Amino acid sequence: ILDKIFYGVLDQGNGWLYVYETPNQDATYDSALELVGQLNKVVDQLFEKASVLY
Amino acid sequence: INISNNLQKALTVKTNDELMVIYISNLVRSIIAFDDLIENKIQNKKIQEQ
Amino acid sequence: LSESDKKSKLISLYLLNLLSQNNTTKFHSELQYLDKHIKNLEDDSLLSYPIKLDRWLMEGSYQKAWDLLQSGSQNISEFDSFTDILKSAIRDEIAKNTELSYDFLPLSNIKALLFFNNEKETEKFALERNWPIVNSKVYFNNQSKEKADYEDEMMHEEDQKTNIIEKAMDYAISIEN
Amino acid sequence: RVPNYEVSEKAFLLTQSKVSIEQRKEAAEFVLAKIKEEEMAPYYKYLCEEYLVNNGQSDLEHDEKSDSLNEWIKFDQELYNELCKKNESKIKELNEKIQKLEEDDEGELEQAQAWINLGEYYAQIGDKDNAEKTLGKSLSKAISTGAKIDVMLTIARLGFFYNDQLYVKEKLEAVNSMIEKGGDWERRNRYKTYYGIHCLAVRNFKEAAKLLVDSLATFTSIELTSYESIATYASVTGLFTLERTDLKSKVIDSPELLSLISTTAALQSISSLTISLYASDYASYFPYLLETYANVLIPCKYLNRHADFFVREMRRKVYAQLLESYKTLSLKSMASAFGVSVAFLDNDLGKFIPNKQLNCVIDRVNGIVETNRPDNKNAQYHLLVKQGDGLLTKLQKYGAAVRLT
Amino acid sequence: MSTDVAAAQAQSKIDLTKKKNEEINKKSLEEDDEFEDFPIDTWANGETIKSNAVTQTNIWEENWDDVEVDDDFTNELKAELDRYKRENQ
Amino acid sequence: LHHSEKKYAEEDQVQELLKVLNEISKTTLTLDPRYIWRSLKDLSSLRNQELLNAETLCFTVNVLYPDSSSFKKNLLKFITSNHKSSVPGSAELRNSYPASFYSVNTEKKTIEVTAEINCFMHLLVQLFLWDSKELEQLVEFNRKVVIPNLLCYYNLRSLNLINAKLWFYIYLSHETLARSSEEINSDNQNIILRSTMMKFLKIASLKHDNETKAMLINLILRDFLNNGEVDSASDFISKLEYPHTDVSSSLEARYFFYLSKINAIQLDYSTANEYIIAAIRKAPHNSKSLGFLQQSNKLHCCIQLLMGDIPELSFFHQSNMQKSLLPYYHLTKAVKLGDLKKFTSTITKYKQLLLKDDTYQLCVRLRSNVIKTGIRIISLTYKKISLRDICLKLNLDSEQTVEYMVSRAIRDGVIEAKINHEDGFIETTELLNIYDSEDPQQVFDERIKFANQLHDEYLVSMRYPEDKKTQQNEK
Amino acid sequence: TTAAPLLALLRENQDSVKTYALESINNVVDQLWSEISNELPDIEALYDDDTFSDREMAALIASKVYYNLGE
Repeated sequence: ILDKIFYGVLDQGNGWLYVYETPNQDATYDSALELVGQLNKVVDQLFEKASVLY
Repeated sequence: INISNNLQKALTVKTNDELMVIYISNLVRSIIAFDDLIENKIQNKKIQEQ
Repeated sequence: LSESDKKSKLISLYLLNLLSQNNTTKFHSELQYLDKHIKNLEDDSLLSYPIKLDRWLMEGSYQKAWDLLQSGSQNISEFDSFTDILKSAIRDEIAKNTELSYDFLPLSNIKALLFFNNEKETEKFALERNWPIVNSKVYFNNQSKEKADYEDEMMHEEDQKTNIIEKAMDYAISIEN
Repeated sequence: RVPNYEVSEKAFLLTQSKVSIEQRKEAAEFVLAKIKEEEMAPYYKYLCEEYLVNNGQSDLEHDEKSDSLNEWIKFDQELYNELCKKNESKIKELNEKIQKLEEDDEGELEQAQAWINLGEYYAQIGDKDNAEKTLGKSLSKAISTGAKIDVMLTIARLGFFYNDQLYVKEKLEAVNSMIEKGGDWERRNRYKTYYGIHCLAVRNFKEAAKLLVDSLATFTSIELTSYESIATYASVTGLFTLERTDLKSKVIDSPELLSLISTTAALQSISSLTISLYASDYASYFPYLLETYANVLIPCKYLNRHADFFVREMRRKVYAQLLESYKTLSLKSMASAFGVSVAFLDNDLGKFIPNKQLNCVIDRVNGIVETNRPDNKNAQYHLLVKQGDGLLTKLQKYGAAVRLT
Repeated sequence: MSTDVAAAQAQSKIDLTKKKNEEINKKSLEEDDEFEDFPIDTWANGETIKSNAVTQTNIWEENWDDVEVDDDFTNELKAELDRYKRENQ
Repeated sequence: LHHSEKKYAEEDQVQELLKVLNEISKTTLTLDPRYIWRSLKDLSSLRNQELLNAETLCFTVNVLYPDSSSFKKNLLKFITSNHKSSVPGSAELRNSYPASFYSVNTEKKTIEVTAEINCFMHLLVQLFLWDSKELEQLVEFNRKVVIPNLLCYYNLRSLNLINAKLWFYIYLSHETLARSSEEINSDNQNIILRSTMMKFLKIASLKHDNETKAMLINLILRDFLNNGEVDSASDFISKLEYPHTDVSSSLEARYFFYLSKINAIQLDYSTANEYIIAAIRKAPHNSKSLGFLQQSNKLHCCIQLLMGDIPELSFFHQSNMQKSLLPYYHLTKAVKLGDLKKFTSTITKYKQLLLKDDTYQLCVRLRSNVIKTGIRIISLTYKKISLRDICLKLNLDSEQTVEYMVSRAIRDGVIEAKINHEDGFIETTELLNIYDSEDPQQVFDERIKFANQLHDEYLVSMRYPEDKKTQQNEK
Repeated sequence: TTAAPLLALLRENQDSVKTYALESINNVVDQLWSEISNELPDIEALYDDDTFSDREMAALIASKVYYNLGE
């Protein structure tokens, strides 16, 4: 499960193995993290411009 | 809706930079404005002479 | 003659009066006014009764409140005129709580919780508080439904709810204005 | 230069009293020996400045403490008289020789080099103030870029000698500016290890982890602590920062660690922990935890600050990987895995859980532990929206400030 | 001094002559800077500003400590005790 | 010598005055007189504080004095007399003007325009009392003379805005005198003060003088926080129409501060929290604002504890305010741990320091919130947990007691759990997967609109000083 | 100080103190304007009745208050 080579989770509350083979991670949502990431960096730099006004 | 949120916010970044830029343009134009007043003193008298 | 023996006595009773409305808004606002006068000059020593009572319901121990109130019927004068209202107030407070806590309670357990000893009184309160005890089991969930519906029922209502279509319309007009 | 990091390292052991009695005592004998030879008498007195009436103090130079387990720190006035004799002598002689080299004229080369020779003596006897001055004159006069890198580093090493982490901090910004201007690789290796050890001393182990892997592959030994020690620093940073997969691939694709096997107690305790962690053995994970504490953190100057921080974080990671592999565990099964009793486990889980970096809950009545940590779309949502509040907030304030002015 | 992140509020504002008096007024409105009353009030100098590593001096990054309890004592008592119980089973 | 120092100072004052007087003679403006006035106010105060006492006397003598000379003189005799600088030609002059209050013109009495002059002599004296820093009688004399004078005539837009800055000093001297001493007769004088404040606002209401309006509102709010008339003040705040687009940022910070204090006492901590963070952002980082910031940041830590939100450890460390915020720090560690035992110690140890900040009234309410936080710890650590277990950890009294603590707490939804009576446990119900639900949608909608509003602020500000520069002769 | 006495007096149903109270409320009107605005419909109640000759006074409170409210 640590390799992630078939995914799944192991339940010792009854003794089953659930085998989940469903897709992971939304690609679209994930690339939105790097885009926000870059906007959060830029605004510190815009604030360097605004030191001119002060 | 979440992509739309990031985008509205991206457009806000861009605009707050355009807000600071024009504000610098005004800070610059201030110097020119000061200098102009002392200068216009000299010009008034000459044009009346002619 | 502006801070008197009499002042201390009358402020105590006033605070019970604000409390028997079951408003914490006025109580603390009035409490603030007192910091500046008597509350540390002649101290709390009779002004302690509404302030300890207020405490025990803010944390949520109703046993403490109940006990304080029971010994406050030892104090026979005019503090007791508010005791009987305020015991009723602990019940009413508890009855909003129990909707969230439980969805099944036995008939003995509803009685225990509201500090009663008479089964006929428990069932009597239930009529008035609008609970349907049918077969000796309360149905808190029935009651929730009616309560939610009424707040929808009065108009406000397109924008109260909000529509999928309507969000996009709002955003659209802002950009093209 | 070279003996200096040995002394500093040994001395550290006397600073604490949480180390073994027999290990501190052998180390104390060593230090006295180099007090005589290398003139380390000023740093002996310095340890007493850092206590004030704290354990490890028994000094006859000033105040003494009888609650200390240290008793080998006890000064003499034989130590003090021997000092003034040696100090006075050495300095008069060596400066005189250096002075004639300045007199003989060649500005760029001869004078600049003469100015370096003072800074080695002052480093040796452990005075930061006099070293800095004399080596400052060297940098001022044009010399090769490598030399400039050497000398800035030399100054930054005196900050680890006294353990003033800030002293290291300031000076190495100057290395990072001159590293590309010099553009030399010989000393590039050294830089990565110095700035590595800086990161090690503070709480930034992510930066350390990337710098210290490089240190293993290629090593320069000048002004840097012994290579067995450098392996021990790498394994610490890897376990703390990286997770199963990255960590695993890293210690199989490092030949250097593997060819060296165990060779000192600290290295052994760290390496043991490693194997157990990615291999999924939890029986033996736990003895190794106890072992690392004793022989790795306490002896090191730069990890003794982190002694407690280290155990805390490491219990979180082990648990994380376990929780990943299971939907549910029973508390008793989870306890037997560790080799700790039933009650023992409940405490440990309950210090991590309200802080919410373990992301599981415990049905006590069912005795199961449930894991409700998201890895779906819900997880991504939590990350993103928190950052997006932060963008709003940053724009709000900087916005308001510019409109008003 | 500073408040919040030091650079985020330090760059934001400066004194202009127009604003200068007006700040002086807000301080006086409060009555005192409130940092020259606190030493008087302790009756020497503090004792619990040294209670924690980050509290002592702000030069280290956060370590999120507030209890300061070494964990090595409790873990050794745990290890040894599970083992004896099992051994004598 | 001494005279020479008053004359060099005086000529600075006269240019700034001369410059305002022309702008207002053309047609009244607000902001352009305002910018000039704000610079001058600072300089005058620094020159009067460091140098002389009769440097104020000089100006008053020089220009027509309606009574100001006599009023200045009374002050100067008590703190060490002055009779110098009374010489003629420093009193037969009426300074230099092109003809607006020139020496020949004012004697000739074709004009007499004491208006603005009256306004500047009042600023000089009002600052001087505050520079002296003496209370008693001196305060009282200052209030009497200046207030009825300004109210006999109807003020112009220019004069009204000046008089807002006079009013401040009046409140501040009077308030410190009252907090220094307990005199029974002062209570009765406070009623007169209250009356004057509200009338000043009503006069200004008619003339639409935006700065005057805002400045007065802050004082009245302060006056309520000092007297305990929180009770009145709930009324006051729902009927304000405070300016934001045409006022100084010092006023806007003060305003935001007051609201959080009043809101917090009425057990609304949600709105309290938003209002204080805004006051902090308006208020700078300098040591000029230092006592303001200390109080604001005390209230913010306490607010987040009243929520059960709790401030981070980051905050106290990155501030260099560690010793001052020490009672709050200990509080924050205490509430978190859920220790009733610790908490009893924290508010007792630090009692006095807290009450001076008047957050003590708020703090007592946490002895309860300490319990609610504590049982929240328990339900996170353990999903399903016996009634008995909880009673053991926090020293609670019965299964029945803890049942009841949790019953109140989950109406407020802190714990976010529900009690099963029939099995005997307390079960939290959170398991997430709320991405599926319509809840995130609601959140994303709010975020966009905070952004659309920021576009509006940007648009109105950006283009407005450009438009001025074009009109202006500069190219 | 407070307008809270004046509210008490209108709420009292002895006529003399109601007459009195119209006079006293208009004395302090532009000071205690917020407080008495909340319980201004009381003041109006007395104006509608035909037992009073102090109708003008009662009207008069409201006009001064209502300005200050903002309408």
